Amino acid sequence: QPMEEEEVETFAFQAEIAQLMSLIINTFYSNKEIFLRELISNSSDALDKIRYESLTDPSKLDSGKELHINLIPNKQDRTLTIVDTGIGMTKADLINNLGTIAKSGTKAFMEALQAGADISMIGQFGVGFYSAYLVAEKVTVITKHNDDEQYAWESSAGGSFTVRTDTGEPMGRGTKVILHLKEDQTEYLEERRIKEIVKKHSQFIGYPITLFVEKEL
Ligand SMILES: COc1cc(-c2cc(C)nc(N)n2)c(Cl)cc1Cl
Repeated sequence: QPMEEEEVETFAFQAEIAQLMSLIINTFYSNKEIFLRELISNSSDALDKIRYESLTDPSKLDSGKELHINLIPNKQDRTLTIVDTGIGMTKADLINNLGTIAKSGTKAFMEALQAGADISMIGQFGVGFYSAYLVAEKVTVITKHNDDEQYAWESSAGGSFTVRTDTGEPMGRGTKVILHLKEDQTEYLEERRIKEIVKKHSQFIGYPITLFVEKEL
């Protein structure tokens, strides 16, 4: 008689990814705003991909033709969400690409930081997503790929993440990254702050970026 039942899988992060997450979430950096640039960059890449695929197969856009990025601060939940209508991910994609397999860039980036590089370089190593943990204590990724169901990935950087089917609100296609912000990082929920960060770092993104200020009445 339960309203809902669903299987949740828990996976351990590959060792080097766990190491990087611990470094990022614990260490003091003075330029934490770069997380938003990195997430918008990932969305832009995902939008390029579905767009590329649609060139040879227009039906790839039956799940939605609009290619855009939405930013949604919710002060009541203390969350900031970045949403795109890009290519999205399968369950295998989440497990493979968000924790269990480390590319060489993970170790390389930590090496670069030890050698004196700046965290703002993180995107060049292909792991910019994890910069989310500069400002977030927990990150949830909800994703929908063509021909696949909607999944939710989640981690609070304990060395493990979970994956499950998401049945809440169906997306047409794309990815939502939900940042559950640290208590002292709530400035990134303010309109002025989000606007100035986008203006400074995401000028050359070639998709509409739209702010939706969320408040439950
Ligand atoms: C390249 O690495 C990553 C990419 C993504 C991603 C994938 C897709 C399809 N879209 C968006 N916005 N982001 C994520 Cl959620 C984590 C990592 Cl680690």
